[PDB]
Amino acid sequence: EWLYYKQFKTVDYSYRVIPELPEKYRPHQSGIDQAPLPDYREINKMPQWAECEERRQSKKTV
Amino acid sequence: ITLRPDATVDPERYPLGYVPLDGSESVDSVWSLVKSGAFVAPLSKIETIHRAHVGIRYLTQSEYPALSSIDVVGLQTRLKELCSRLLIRRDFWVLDDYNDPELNSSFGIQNMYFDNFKWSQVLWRRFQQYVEEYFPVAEHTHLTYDEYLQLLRSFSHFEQGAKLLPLLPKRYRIHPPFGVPALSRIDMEPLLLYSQWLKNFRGPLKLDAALVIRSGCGAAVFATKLNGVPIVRGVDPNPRAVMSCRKDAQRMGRRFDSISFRVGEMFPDKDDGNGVPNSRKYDIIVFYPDQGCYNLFFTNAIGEYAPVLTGFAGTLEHFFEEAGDYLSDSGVIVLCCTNVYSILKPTEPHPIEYEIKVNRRWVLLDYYDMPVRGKGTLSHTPTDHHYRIPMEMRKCMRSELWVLHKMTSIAHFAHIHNIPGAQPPSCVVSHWRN
Amino acid sequence: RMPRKPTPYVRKFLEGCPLPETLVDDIAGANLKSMAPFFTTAPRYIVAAESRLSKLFFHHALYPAGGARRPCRVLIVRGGRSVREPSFTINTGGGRGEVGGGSRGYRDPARRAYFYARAGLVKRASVDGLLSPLCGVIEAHFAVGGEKLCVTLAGLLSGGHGGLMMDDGNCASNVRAAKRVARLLHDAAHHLSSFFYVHTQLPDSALFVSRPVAVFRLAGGLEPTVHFAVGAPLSVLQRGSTTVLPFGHIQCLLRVRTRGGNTPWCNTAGNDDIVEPWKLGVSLDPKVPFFMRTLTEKRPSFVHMNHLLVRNDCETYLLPQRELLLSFHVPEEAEAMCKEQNEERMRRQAALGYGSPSHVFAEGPRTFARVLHGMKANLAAVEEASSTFRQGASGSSRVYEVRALPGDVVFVPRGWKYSVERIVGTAIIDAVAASTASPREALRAVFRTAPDPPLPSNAEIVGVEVDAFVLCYKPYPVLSNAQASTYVAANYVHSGIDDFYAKGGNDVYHKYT
Amino acid sequence: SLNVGVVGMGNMGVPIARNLGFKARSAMYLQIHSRALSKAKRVCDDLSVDGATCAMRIHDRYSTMTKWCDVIVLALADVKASRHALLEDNESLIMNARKGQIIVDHTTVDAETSRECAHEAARRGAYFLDAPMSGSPRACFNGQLLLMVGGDAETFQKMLPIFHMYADNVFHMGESGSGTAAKMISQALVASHNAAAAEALSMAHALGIEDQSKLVQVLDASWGSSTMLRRNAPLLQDLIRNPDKTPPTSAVSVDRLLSDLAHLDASLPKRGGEDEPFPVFDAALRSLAAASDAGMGDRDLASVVHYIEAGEAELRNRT
Amino acid sequence: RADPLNGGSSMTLGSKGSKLSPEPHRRRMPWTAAKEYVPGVVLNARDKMVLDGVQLLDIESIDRASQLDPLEVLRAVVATREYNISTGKNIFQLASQATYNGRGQRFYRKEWQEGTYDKYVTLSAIDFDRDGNKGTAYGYITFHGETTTRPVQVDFADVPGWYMDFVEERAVPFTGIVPPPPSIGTDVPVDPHSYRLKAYPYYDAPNPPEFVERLLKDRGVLPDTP
Amino acid sequence: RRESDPVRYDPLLVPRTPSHWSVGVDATDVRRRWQI
RNA sequence: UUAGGAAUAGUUAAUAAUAAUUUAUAAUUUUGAUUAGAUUGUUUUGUUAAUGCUAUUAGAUGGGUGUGGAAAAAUAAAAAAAAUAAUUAAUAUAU
Ligand SMILES: [Mg+2]
Repeated sequence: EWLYYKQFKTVDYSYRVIPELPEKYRPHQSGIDQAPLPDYREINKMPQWAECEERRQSKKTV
Repeated sequence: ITLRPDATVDPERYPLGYVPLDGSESVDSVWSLVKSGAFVAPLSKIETIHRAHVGIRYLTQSEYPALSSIDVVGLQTRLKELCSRLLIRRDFWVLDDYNDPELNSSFGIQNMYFDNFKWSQVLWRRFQQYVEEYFPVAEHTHLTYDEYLQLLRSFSHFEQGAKLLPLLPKRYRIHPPFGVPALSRIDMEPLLLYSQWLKNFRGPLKLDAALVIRSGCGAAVFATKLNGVPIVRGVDPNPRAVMSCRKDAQRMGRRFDSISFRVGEMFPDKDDGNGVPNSRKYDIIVFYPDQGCYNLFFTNAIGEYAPVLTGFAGTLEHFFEEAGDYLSDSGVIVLCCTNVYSILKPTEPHPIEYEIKVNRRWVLLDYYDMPVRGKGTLSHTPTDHHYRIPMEMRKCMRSELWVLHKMTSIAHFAHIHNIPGAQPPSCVVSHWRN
Repeated sequence: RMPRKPTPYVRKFLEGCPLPETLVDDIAGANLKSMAPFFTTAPRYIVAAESRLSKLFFHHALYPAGGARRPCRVLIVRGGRSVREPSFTINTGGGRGEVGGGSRGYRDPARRAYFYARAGLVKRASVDGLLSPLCGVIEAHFAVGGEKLCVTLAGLLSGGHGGLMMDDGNCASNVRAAKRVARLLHDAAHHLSSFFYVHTQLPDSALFVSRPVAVFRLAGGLEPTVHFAVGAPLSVLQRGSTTVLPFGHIQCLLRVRTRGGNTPWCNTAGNDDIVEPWKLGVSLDPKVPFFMRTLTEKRPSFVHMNHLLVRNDCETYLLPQRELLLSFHVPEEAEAMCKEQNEERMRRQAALGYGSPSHVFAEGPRTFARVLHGMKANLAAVEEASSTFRQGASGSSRVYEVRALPGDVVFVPRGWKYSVERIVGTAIIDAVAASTASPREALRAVFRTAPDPPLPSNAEIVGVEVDAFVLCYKPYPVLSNAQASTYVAANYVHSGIDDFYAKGGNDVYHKYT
Repeated sequence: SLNVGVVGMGNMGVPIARNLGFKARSAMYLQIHSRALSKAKRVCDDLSVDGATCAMRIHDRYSTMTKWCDVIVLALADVKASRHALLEDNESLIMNARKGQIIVDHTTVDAETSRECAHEAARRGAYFLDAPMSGSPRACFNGQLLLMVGGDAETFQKMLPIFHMYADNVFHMGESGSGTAAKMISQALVASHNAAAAEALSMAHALGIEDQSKLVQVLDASWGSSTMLRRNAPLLQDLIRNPDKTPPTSAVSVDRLLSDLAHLDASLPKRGGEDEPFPVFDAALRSLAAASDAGMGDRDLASVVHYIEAGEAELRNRT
Repeated sequence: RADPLNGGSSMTLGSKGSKLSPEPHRRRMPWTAAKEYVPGVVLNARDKMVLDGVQLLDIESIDRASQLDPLEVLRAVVATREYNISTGKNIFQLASQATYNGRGQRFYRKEWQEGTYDKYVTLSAIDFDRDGNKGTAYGYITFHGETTTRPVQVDFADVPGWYMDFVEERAVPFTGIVPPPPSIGTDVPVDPHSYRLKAYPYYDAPNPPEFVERLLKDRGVLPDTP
Repeated sequence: RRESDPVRYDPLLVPRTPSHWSVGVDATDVRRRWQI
C-alpha cells in the first residue's frame, strides 16, 4: 500500500493521490492537426460471418 | 584537446569531429554515443554537458558493477575512456549559463564555491585568465569536462583557502595551484592515525629532524609541526607544489618557521662530497604514498641492466633502499598506507612484509591499523574523473601505520622489544642476550 | 529565524548545483513529463532505484508521450528483478487472513560483492543466488538413455517452436517440436563440443502440489517476478482435456551442450620484441593509456540454421542468470514504423526548405526546422553508433549488442530476433601497442570470470544450463491511427492502464465524449 | 518451501527424524532413508502410529532422495558408512548432487573426509555442512543437542530453523572442516580434564583429606573448576577409597571416547619430528589405552584412576 | 454535545470514541453525519473473470463491421448478466423482476437479520433512471418492530447485497398507496407468539464460548500450543 | 478468589497467573556490582 | 537612529454615505515629518565605585487554494496523532 502511494508526488506521504502534469496534455499540441475522421464506408461493410450466413440463406431458400 | 576530425567516427555528418548536444536527447542516448567512440560537446548550455557527465558515470557503474578487485580496475579503465569523450569548448564564456551579469545567476560548480554577485561581476573574468595559463586558447580548442571541473575547484583553492579538517585547527588553509592532489576524507585518516602516533611518541623516541617524502599538498608536513617536531623538511618532485607549500607556511602564522621544501625525486640530492650534507641525519622519515587503481595493479619488474619494480611495490623498494643513507642511528621510518594494495591486488604477496622477512634490512618496531570512518575519493589524480569508494570496499579498508628501524640499530631498540605485549623477531632476541 | 553568528564581512549566498531530480527521473524511468518526438529503435537503459519503478512508469516507458503505436524498444532495467514468496491463509489466530505475499526485489540484490584483505584466483559471484536451486531443479531434470533425453527436450519446448524460426508445412506441433531438435542435432554433429539455446517450459519436477483447492508451487520456494510488468501474463494450455498451466508464463532459456564425432582466474600477459589518432598534436603520455573490452565466448563455425530466438506470440521479460551478450536483430516493421513516423513529423512540423547548409549544426538562425533536423540527425547518429550492420542469407538490418547482467530485466517486444552469447570475462588493451597491431597482441591483463569449457551421424545431449528465465506476457496492443492520434499520456498519469492493457488499446473518444 | 530427507536410522538417527516429523506442521516434506528398507519402513510406521502431521516417504536408493529432496541430513553410525554413503557409492549423494542442494553430515568423521566432501560438493555446486552432534539419545529425544556446523555462512543461516527442531545449541565454526575438529578438541579436553580430576582426587587421598563433599564445593569456586570434576568426583571417591571395587558400566565408555580420539591423530600433522608436541593429550591417551585393554573399556571414564601410573609405563620404557 | 460516549470522559482520546457526536462536527460538511455505511469496495467491484472469452460491444459502435454473431451476442448478454449478479443483488435488480415494482415487499441487507439485529425496509416507491440498475428507492424502515411514520430514502440502495422474499399479500398496485407497516407496540397489540423481541435497551448478547476460547488463547490464559 | 471476612474476587475478573507460563527473571536473578 | 535638517499626501473631519457623484477656512511637519541609509525588538550580555558605556538570534510576513473557527499551508528529533502499539532502566541516535 505504501509502495503504491509512494509513486505520486505528495510531500508528506499522507495517502493522497497527486498526479503529474506534463508540459503537453492536449492532442493538438502533440502534432495532431485535427480530430481523426473514421472511414464510414469501410466500417459499414458487412462482416464475413454475415456474408456466410447470407450465402447459407440463399442456399436454403431456393 | 584539439580534435582531428579525419580519425573520428562520422566525419561527413559531423565535420567538426564531435556531436553537439542541444539538450534534447536522453542521457542513455548520449551514453551510447560515447561508448562507440564519438566525442560529445555542448551546443548551447553547460547544463547539457553537466547532465551528460553525471549520468554517464552513473550508467557505467551499473553496467560494470564493483563486485571484486578485478571489477574496480575495469571500471576505472572504462570510466577514464568514456569521460575523455565528454568535451566542453575552450571559449566557455560564449555559452548561455556561464554567467548572467543582470540576474546574477549561473550554472556550474562555481556556485557551490563562490557567491552569486562575486562570480557574475568580477570572478568570471579572473577564471577566464586562470585557464589560459594551463590550457591556452591557441593550443586547445576543446576541454575535457573533468578538466573544466578541476579548474573550477583549483580556482577556488587559488581564490580562497582549503581547510584540512580534522588535521588543521580550522584556520590554517593551503592553496594547491593546479595538478596538485588534495586530500579527501579517506586520504586524511592515515595522517590522522599518524598525528596521534606522533603526539605520543615524540619524547620517548626524541624526534627532532623529520623528513617527509612526496608531500604533494604538504598535508603530511604541516601535521608534524602541530605535534611539536621542530625541524621538518619536505621533498616534492612537483616544482609548483614546492612554491605553493612554502608560501602557505608564511600565511599560516609564526609557528611554521623551520619548515623547508625542496625539489627532489624521492630523496634529497646527496651528490656533493666536498660540501658534506651527510651531517644532517634525520631521526624520523615519513612516507605517505599514493595508491591509484592503475598503479596498484600493474606492479611488475622491468629493466635488464637496472632491474627495478614498477607501481606501488617499486615505489616502496625505492623507499626501503635509500632510507638508510639519510637516517641517523636509533632512527625510524614511518610508512602510512591504506590497505588497498592487499584489497585491489590480493593474489600478489604483501609488499611491506616482503621487505621485512626476505630482504632483512628493516625490523618491525611497531604496527597500527584503524578502520575507515568516512567516504569519498581515494588518491584522486586531479584531471581525471571522481570515483567514490563503494560500501563493500569501504568496510574492509584500514588505515595502516608501519614503524621500522634499521637492522644495524637493533642494540638501541633492544629494550623496546623486551617489554610485555610486543613482538620481537628472532634476530633481535639473539642480539639482546639478557 | 535561525541563530547566525555575526560577521563584519560580507555574506556568501550559494546557488550550488544539486543532483538534478529530472536526471534521476529520466534514469530511473519515472519522469512522466518528457515529451520526446522521433521514436527510435535504440534500446533504453533504466537503472532501477528504490521504489521508483512500477507499472505506472513502465507503461509510459513502453508508450512515450509522443504518440507511439507499438512498444518497439528493448528495455534494459539494471537491477529490476523481483522474487516473490508463496502466500497462504492462516487458519489459527483471531480470524482468517492471507499473508506471505511479498517481493524480495530492490533490497536483496544479486551478486554480492566479495572484497577481502590478506593464474591468480579471485572470489566472485557469477550466478544469481536466490534462483540458484530453482535453476538446479531444472538442470537436474535433464541429467542422466540419449533418446529419452532427446524426447524430453522435444516435449518441453514452449509452444512447439521454442523461439526458433523454421519453415514447417503440413506438420503438427508435436512432430515439429521433434523436427526442430532433430535439425539442431544434425547441425551440431560436426563440432566436438558446441551449444544451442532454446525456450523451455517448466518441467514437472519444478512444480510440486500442496494440500490445503489445488496449489502448485515452485521447488525452490521463490518465484521470479517483475513487479513493474504491465498487462496480463501469458496463459498456456496444458496438453495431456485442455486446462491452464499453473506456471506457464514462467519459462527458461536453456543452453544445451552437444557432442560430435565462483572462482575467476586472472593472468597478466607480456609481449616480446599514431597512438591517439583523434588528437591533433603529439603528447608525452597518452590521455587514456588502457582500454577495457568485454570478453565473449567462441561461436563454432557455420545449409545453416537461423539460430535466432524469436517470440512472435508473447512479450518477453528476460531475467539473466549469468553475464550474457544479447545481439538483437530488429524486425522490418519496427524500423518502418519509426521511419514513417519520423518522416511524417518532419513533413508536418518542418515545412521550411531548410536552406541546405553544409551540416546540420551550422552557423545560422536556429529555426524550428533546424532544431528538428538537428534532433533527427543526433537520433540517426545514436542509431549508427550503438548498432552494427550484418548480412542475411540478401538481408541487412540493425543489430544491437546488449550486455545483460544477473538481476536485470530485459523487455523484448514481439517480433524482435536475438542471439544469445555468454560473457566469459574482461580484458585490458593498452592504447600504445594497439596502435601498431590488432588488440589480441595488445592484451595486458585478462580476467577470466567463466572457467567453464571442459574437454573430456548425429549429436548427443551432454548437459543443460539455465542461462535466463523467460517471463512471457500477453501481446501488448498496437494502436491504430485514430487511437494514436487521440492518445494523451496525461490521461494515464494516475489510472486507466489496466483498462489500456485489458481492452484493446485505448478508447478513440477517451475523456472527450 | 524445501523438502527434507533424513538418511540413516540407528540409536541416534531415529529421534532426529521423529523431531522432524513432529515440528514440521505440514510445511516441510519428510523422506526417510536407512541402511535397510525394513528399518525405514519400521521407523515410518512408528512415526505413523504415534501421530504424523506431515506426509512422509520411504525410499531404498539415494537417487530418488537426491531428485526429490533439496535438504539431506545424514546421521550414521561410523565414519566408514558415511564415506560409503556420501562418496564411495555409485549413486552417491555428493557425486550425483544437484546445484543448490544442502547436505548436512552429523557423523563424527575425519578432517580429510569432510574436506573431500566439501570440495566435491562445491565442484558439483551443492553446499556441504559438517555438524557432528554431541549429546544423549534422550537429550536428542527431548530436543537438546550440540551442533558445530562448518560450511557456508548463508547455508548455515538457511539451516537454523531446521537445526532448531532437534537441537538447542547450534554454533557456526566457520569454514568446512572446522566443525568436525571441534568435537575432537572437545573430547580431547574431556579426556584431559578427566585425567586431571582423577589425579587431583588421588593426591587428595594422598594428602589425607577425609571430606571430599566440601572439597568439590571448594574446587568449583576456584580457577581449577571443570564440569568433569563435578561429574566424576562422587564416583572417584568410591573408586579410590575402595580400589578392589570394580567400576560400574555407564553409557559413555572408554572405547566410545577412544573411537573419536583415534580420528584426531590421523587429523593432526606430523608429530614424529619432536615425538611429543602434545604432552597432556597423550598422557591422557596412554591412561585411556591402559584402561581399555585391561577389561575396563566398556565401563565409565572414571576407571582411569587405577591406571594413572600405567600411563607413566609408556613414558619411562619408550624413552 | 447532544450524545457523547460515556458522557464527558477524557483520560484518553480513544475514550471519546472514533466520532464525537452523531451530528456532523462542522456545519459546512453535512456529509459527515454519522450513519450506517456499507463496504462498497468489495461490493461495487464485480468479478471480471466471467467476461473472459466474451466479446462485449460498445453502445455507440453500431457500424456493420463491428457486429458479432447472434450466438456470441447471446452469450455476451448471459455473461454481462452473470457479471452484474456475481457480487450481490441490488434493490433495482430485485424490484424489476417483481410485480408492481416490488411495492410493499420487505427488502433487507444480509447483516440486518443476524445477531440481535432486526431491521428491514418496506418498499414504497422507486424512480428508475435510464440505467435501470441505479435510481432512488423509498420505504418505511422497521427496526425491532417500530416503524417510521414517513417513507425515508433507502441509503446504499445502489450497492448490491440486498434480499427480499416476495409475498403476494404485501403487493400494492400503482393505483393505491403503500400503507405503513404497523408498530408492534403502538398500532397493533403486542403478542409474544407473533413477534418476540430479540434485543431491547439495556440488553447485551451473552458471550459465545468460541469467542471466549479465542480471546483466552490470544491473551495467553488458555494453553494454546501447536 | 471465589470458588464454585476477607474480600474474595472473581476468578474471571482477576486471573491467577496461569501455570503454563515460565519465569524469566526472578528476585534471585540478581548479582552484586561494586563501584567506587 | 542618522557629521553637512524641508516639505508630505489614493490624502483629514462630517455624513440618511454598507459600496461617500455632496460639504469644509481639511490633515502631517522646524516640539523635526515623508522619502533615502542602517535596521526584529528586549532592567536577560560584558565591564565598573557607578541611574555610565557596550551587546542580543522571542517573533511576524495584503495575489498558492476563499478552503477552514483561525492561512500560519510545500516542510520541523514527538507536541504520540480518535483499540493500552510500547510507559523496566541507560544509549533514545548513527544503524
Ligand atoms: Mg455635506
